[PDB]
Amino acid sequence: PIWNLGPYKPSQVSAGSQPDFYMMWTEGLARIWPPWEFYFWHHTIPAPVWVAVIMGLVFVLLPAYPFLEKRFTGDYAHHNLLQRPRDVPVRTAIGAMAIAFYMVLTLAAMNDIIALKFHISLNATTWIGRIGMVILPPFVYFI
Amino acid sequence: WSEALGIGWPEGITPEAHLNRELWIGAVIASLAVGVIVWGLIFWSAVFHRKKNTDTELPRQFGYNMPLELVLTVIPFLIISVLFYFTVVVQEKMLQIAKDPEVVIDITSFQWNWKFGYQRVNFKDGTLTYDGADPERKTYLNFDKVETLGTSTEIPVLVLPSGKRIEFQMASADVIHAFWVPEFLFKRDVMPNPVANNSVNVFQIEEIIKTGAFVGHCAEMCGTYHSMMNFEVRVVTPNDFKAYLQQRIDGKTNAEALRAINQPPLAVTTHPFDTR
Amino acid sequence: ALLRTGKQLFDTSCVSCHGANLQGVPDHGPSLIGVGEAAVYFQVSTGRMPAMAPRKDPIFDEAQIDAIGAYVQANPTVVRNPDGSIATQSLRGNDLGRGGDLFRLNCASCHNFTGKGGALSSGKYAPDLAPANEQQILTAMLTGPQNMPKFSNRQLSFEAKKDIIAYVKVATEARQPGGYLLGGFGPAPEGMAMWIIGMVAAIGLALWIGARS
Amino acid sequence: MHIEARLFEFVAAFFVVTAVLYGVLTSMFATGGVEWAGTTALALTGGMALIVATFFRFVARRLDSRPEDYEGAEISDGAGELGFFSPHSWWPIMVALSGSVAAVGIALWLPWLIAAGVAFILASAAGLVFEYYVGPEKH
Amino acid sequence: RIKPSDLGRVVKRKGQESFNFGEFFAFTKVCSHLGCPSSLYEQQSYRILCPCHQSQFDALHFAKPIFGPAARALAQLPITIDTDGYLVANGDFVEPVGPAFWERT
Amino acid sequence: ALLMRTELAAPGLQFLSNEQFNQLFTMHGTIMLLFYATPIVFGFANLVLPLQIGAPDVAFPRLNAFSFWLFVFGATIGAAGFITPGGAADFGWTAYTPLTDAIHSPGAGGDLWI
Amino acid sequence: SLNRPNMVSVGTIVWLSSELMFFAGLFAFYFSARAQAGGNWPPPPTELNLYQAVPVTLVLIASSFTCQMGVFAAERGDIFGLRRWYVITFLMGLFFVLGQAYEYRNLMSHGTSIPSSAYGSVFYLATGFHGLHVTGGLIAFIFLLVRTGMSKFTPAQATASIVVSYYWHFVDIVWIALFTVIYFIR
Amino acid sequence: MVDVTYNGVYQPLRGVEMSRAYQSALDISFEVRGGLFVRQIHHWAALMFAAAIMVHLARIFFTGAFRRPRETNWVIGSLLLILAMFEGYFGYSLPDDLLSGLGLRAALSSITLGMPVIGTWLHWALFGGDFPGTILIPRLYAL
Amino acid sequence: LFGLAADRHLGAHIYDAANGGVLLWQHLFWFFGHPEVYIIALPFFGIVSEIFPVFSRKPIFGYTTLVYATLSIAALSVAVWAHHMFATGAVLLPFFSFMTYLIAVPTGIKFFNWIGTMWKGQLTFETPMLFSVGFMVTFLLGGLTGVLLASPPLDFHVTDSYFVVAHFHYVLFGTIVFATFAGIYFWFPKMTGRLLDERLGKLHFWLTFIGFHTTFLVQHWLGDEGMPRRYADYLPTDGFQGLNVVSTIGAFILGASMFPFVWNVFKSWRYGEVVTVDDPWGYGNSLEWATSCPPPRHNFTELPRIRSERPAFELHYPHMVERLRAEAHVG
Ligand code: HEA
Ligand code: HEA
Ligand code: HEC
Ligand code: HEC
Ligand code: FES
Repeated sequence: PIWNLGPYKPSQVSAGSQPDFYMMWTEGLARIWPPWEFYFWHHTIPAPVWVAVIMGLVFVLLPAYPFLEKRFTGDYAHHNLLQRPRDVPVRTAIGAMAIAFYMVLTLAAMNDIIALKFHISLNATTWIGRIGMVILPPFVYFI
Repeated sequence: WSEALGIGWPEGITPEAHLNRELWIGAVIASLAVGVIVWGLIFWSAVFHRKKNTDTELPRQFGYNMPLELVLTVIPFLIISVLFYFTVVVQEKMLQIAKDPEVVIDITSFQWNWKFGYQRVNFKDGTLTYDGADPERKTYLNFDKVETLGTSTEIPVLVLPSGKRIEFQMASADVIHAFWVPEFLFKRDVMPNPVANNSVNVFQIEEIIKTGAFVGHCAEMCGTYHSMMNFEVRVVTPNDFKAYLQQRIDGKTNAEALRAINQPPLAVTTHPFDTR
Repeated sequence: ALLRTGKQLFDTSCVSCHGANLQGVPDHGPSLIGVGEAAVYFQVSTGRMPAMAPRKDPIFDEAQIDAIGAYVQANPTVVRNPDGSIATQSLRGNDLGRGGDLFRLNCASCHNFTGKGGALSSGKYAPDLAPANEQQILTAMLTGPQNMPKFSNRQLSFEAKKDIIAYVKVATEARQPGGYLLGGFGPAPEGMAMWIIGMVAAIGLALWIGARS
Repeated sequence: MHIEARLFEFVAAFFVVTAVLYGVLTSMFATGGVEWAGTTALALTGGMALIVATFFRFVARRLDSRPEDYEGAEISDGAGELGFFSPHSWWPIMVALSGSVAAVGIALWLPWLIAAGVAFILASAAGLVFEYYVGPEKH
Repeated sequence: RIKPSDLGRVVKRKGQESFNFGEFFAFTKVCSHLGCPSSLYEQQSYRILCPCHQSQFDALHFAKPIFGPAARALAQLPITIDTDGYLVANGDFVEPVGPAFWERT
Repeated sequence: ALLMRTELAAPGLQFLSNEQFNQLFTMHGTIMLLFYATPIVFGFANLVLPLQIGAPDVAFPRLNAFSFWLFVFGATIGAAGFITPGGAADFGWTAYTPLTDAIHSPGAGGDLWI
Repeated sequence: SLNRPNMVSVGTIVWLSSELMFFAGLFAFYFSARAQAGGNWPPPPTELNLYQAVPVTLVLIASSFTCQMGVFAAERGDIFGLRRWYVITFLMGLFFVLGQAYEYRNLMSHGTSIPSSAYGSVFYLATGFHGLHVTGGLIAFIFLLVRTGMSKFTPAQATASIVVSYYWHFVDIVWIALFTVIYFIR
Repeated sequence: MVDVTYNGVYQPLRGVEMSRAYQSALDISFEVRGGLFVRQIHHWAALMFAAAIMVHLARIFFTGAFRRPRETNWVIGSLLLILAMFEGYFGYSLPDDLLSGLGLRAALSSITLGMPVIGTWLHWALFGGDFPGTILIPRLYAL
Repeated sequence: LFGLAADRHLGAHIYDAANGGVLLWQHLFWFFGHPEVYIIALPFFGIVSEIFPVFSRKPIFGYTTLVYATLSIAALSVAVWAHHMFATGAVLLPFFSFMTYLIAVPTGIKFFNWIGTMWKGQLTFETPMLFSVGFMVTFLLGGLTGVLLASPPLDFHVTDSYFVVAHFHYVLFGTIVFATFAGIYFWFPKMTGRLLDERLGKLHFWLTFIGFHTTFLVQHWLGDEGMPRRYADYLPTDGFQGLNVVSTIGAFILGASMFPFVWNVFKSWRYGEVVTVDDPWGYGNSLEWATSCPPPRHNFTELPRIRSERPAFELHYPHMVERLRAEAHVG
């Protein structure tokens, strides 16, 4: 409801954030990243460069998966019949890996709404995400 | 000697307290005797019958002793009836509620601190006659001119004579509270509208034998700072109580009234908590 | 007259936290000297009364609140109607544009674009503006409660206050022309509704149309 | 089945006696007169015991003797086929999850969440009911 | 305008000692994290929040980041008083304002 | 309870605040009373009822799983009051009348407890 | 070899007892503080429309009559009579619920609300659970009809019909008890 | 991007200097009969498109049809996902309210200027100078 | 709880101080809560009742009498709810006092039945009966405290003190914890086919018993004078400072007592002695010992005759049927 909003000006800002949910992972990754910086001779590389590196790596990995799997398993046979999900544990485990990572990244940037509707500390939820994207994945993978 | 048998109960300051302690001592003796009997029975069974030696087939398959069961189920009825009769008799003496109490004090309780009312004064000898009733009210609360009010940093103090009929009326502001005095050997809750809730807010004390200062605490869950609102009660001679009464009749604080009659200003048993 | 009644009503329960003469216990609460009856009125009528402090029902009802406010004043005064009551319609403004601009420049930052709840850090938050009335919000912005940037009457014109009043009353209460309201947040509730309804019916209709084997 | 009905009607009689005695002793000698709170509970639990005993008697007075109710019976008397039992299934965990969502919604005041919980409860109940009645696909 | 009560926990950043005027600090707005403006100010906690990514800055400790993906302290601006009793800038920024980049802050 | 016993010893407030202390005994009492005793009793019932009575199985295994998962999820929801900055319900498990209303204890923890 | 007693019957009877005590607690809530108010303990801005409360009671009584007719049909080998009787009962109960909704709207329109007075609050609390239970019974009716319409008849279907039938009968009994408590005794 | 006055129908926003594009958006949302319905349909359908493509990719990954005969199809699908995501990101930014303005400012200005090597060149090429540009909105609309 | 939530979220004035809601909610809540602690008692009395005979090698004492006592406790358990109202002073004193003194007797009947069951038997000292002995000792002490608590004048002074705390800790812990561990030790071979170690169990029992009666005995001497429950602090002026230290020491002792149990259980779940025959504890009863130690689905493949309350015992030893049926009613 744009009419409820106002015209854009540089001096106006509020809790209005969290853009559309299909690119939301970039915002989540920006929110979660720790503040690491490097300083050498009259130069400075800020934290978001790591976010750009991670999103570029995600870009690269998506079309490169079939070649990676073919070289990893060494299979070069033709197939016209699919496999039911419960017959290939490794691929299903990697899929669970990826989907859990995406979900935890998505919900991490819901920090404002989560802390607002449910009375939870903002810092507490940030730390929950900060530990979650690293400790949760192996658990669901094994499960 | 009997203090150890009394399980640490503080010495009585009122005849009904002494009667209550006598009943408590008797009940404790009976309960200890019963427990010792059953403990000895269990020990004797577990020591001698335990001797399961290398030669045994089966001790006995017997499980029916109906007359003995009837005897052992009828025996406790006599003792429970005796103790119930004693309890009724004693508790009857606890609720005399005399029609003419000598001194009536209105207790005002609220969130995290107390308040005292000093409703009226009337002595049988005709030496003290005064009413502190205040029509200041225009709602169930009671208001008086001379009133003792406490503070988070000042321990509330109650001044009371010795050997007099004393009455207290409960009145609370927001939540449940329990006026307790360990030396009184008595406890009672305080309700917002006891009349509207059909509960008795009136209890009386015949007299106090000893004098001095005593500690008190509340005995319910009344919020967060429940344990930092203790209060002290001081028992003085009738002449000293009278002198303090007319001293507080004129504009004077608790410390000034207590100091002017050769008494410590603050509470001796209790001290304020710094972190609050 | 009213001063004695207000003092008695306060001393019934106020001394337990602040002080008999409004002194201020060092580790319990403030001193309550500079603030006027506006602070007491806002903190009493709204319902952030003694707690163990979110919204709650008030204890006093429009009768002794004025008495305790006058008692506090004797030791920022509310705006009252000429007949003796609290103002309720005279505080409404006329110029909505300035009110909206000031809302987006100073109000919307913490609460929301449409005035709903806002998210802060480490516990406390921004409540929704719906359950508050004109007198309450005016005395609140004039008072500066906890975690509030208090506003002086010199820096903000009284016309600015009435324009803010009108804008906040119009924005929250008016029916949305877009149909059902999704909480007034961004696109996160929209995506949640998408996941819960949108493709759920789609996959149900696909299962109905298609066969399984 | 007679002993269970006898015990239930004994409990009913005890509850009725307690309720009427409490009402009588609260009518007089009471500051507030009728308590009006525990009396209703006692009377209605007595009514519970009465109605359940009545149902047991009604289903027992028109019943034939069973081997379990007959002493000295043999295991061959009860031989045959028992009722149907549900094999391995997973619907109840989903129903419990939906109920937990509904409880969370009614805990903190969010009408959208309570509506979602109610819808999930209906869906889980529908899944539970039709677990053993859907036939093959019509194609 | 900080409350004059404490006025003793201010750190007075090593190069900006005299850039404050009593109860005045006049901090900037553009957050150094990504450039989102910040208006969330809490007077009792002396904390500043950036709503885009929930950063924190201790106004009492040279606007130093304390939590969140924030990296460097916000820029500071000196002020003074004119002849007519108004507020005027005492100079210009001594560090670049805005998100850091390849050349300098 | 061990944290409780550590705090209560050495008179004075060493490291625990009063409201957190109240939260502490509230949660301890609630957990030990309505989330250990009844479930353990029903657990022993499930273990040894068909074996004692000789029946091959229970009447409604679906209802059994329903009850188990309901209890577990309710326990998880109720015990999750420690993530609230204001804490869970602060009154004791007795939960007397005037302190449990909307006036006092307005935190969200009481709703989760209930 | 099947046991002549039916475990579903006794289980549903015990559940019926459980909600009987639930409504018992509701009655304990309602009767409390009724004697606290003196004289005209209903507030003056309250007046019950007897010309609408009795008709819905008769509606529910007719619904229960159709229920026992349907269960009597169920005890023999036919299902379409059961479907007809259950559909009639469902429509009658829907009219019952709509009547209660209209009464709620009328009561709220010009007077008592939930936070207004104690009497209104207790009356609404007592009526809301009854309405919710009636709606749940309607849902159970729909589920039972759909189950019967998609599979061959078995004695389990008859058991489900019977348990729904006397559950609705208990609902009628508790509703008439509530109506006699409120509107007549006052 | 030329500043104008509203003086339209929505009274609470009368007499406020504002962007022309926002004025046109408010016009189509309130002045034209049914425009709000059509634009809401557009936005909701875009969200449906994103959800459907994500679900389809997940199903394809689970079924394992990405083997040797159809790997080019998988690469094409990945590129489609990326372009659709970026184009959808450009979607909610044309009615340049303060929310979309904040989002695009943060993302583009921060990440583009944060490039370790190129940095300022890319941002100045995209915006034509500083971040707030007179050519940004027409370029985004055309793209 | 529905009414309480309605009050909290809507303000329905159901439990307002203006009305008698203060008494109403307390009455209903206690009427619910007292049967709650009455619930956790009976099944564990059953646990000890059927753990006694296997080690006593004797038939249970007073079978029908035990059933009658259980029924009497069950019936009267919901008629004493008001004895939590003594401090309020708005209920009938003698009626509820008499009801409580009446409900006290059947527990003593249960004690007498158990002591007759174990009287003059071939007692063997293993972990389950050690747990049973600790259970009866602690429950006896708690019952003595409770029968002391029933006096209205007594609870007019000792209520809310640590004395009531010691009461309920004693009774509840001594029944539930001890009988739970005993039942686990008994039924573990039935469920898993493996037997827990006895040395670790004996050490666990001794440590738990020592810690419990060390930490929970001075509470009488602490709550007797002024120190009501739920206090986060008090003053250094009054005494009873070392008693709290002793209680803390005992509680810390009890804290580490759980580790041997969990370690033994974890070790014996996969390792340990494996039971290959039915009923490793010979002379069992209650019919569970007629099936294989690892129970397959539906728990049965054969059924013996049903003639008494000891079917497996007669099945395994048919040659003492005559002795069982001859001297049963001698006493
Ligand atoms: C499992 C838990 C449990 C059990 C089994 C019991 C069992 C008993 N309880 Fe207790 N009780 C509680 C848990 C329990 N209680 C709790 C949690 C509270 C209050 C919680 C709160 O308010 O904070 C409480 C409160 C409580 C009070 C009120 C305290 C107060 O509010 O001030 C009273 C007094 O009437 C009481 C008495 C009894 C009695 C008489 C028994 C009897 O069942 C046991 C006594 C019987 C015997 C075992 C004695 C020995 C018997 C024989 C050997 C026969 C010999 C003959 C005689 C001498 C009688 N209990
Ligand atoms: C089932 C009921 C139950 C159980 C089992 C317990 C168990 C224990 N309790 Fe508790 N208690 C209550 C019910 C119970 N309690 C109730 C109802 C109250 C007060 C009610 C009211 O007033 O509100 C109370 C209060 C209470 C108090 C005073 C608080 C108060 O009343 O005001 C104290 C002593 O200070 C105490 C001590 C203990 C001890 C030492 C144990 C020991 O038995 C516990 C031993 C257990 C262990 C310590 C576990 C080991 C822990 C670890 C080693 C953690 C391991 C680490 C990880 C794996 C992360 N209890
Ligand atoms: C200690 C419990 C406590 C009780 C009891 C209490 N308050 Fe407060 N209240 C506070 C605290 C602490 C504050 C300071 C603001 C905050 O903490 O959010 C406050 C806020 C206030 C304020 C506004 C603060 C300001 O700066 O203007 C006023 C006025 C006030 N209280 C007066 C009262 C009144 C009237 C009562 C009714 C008896 C009362 N206090 C009782 C805790 C309490
Ligand atoms: C911290 C920065 C901050 C800013 C800037 C701010 N507020 Fe608030 N506001 C709060 C906090 C925090 C609350 C939560 C209630 C409280 O803490 O007292 C609040 C809540 C309120 C409430 C009570 C909500 C209700 O509906 O009952 C009113 C009225 C209010 N603010 C007015 C304003 C006005 C007017 C402006 C600007 C013109 C403003 N606020 C800007 C911090 C802020
Ligand atoms: S721009 Fe400030 S935290 Fe991101």
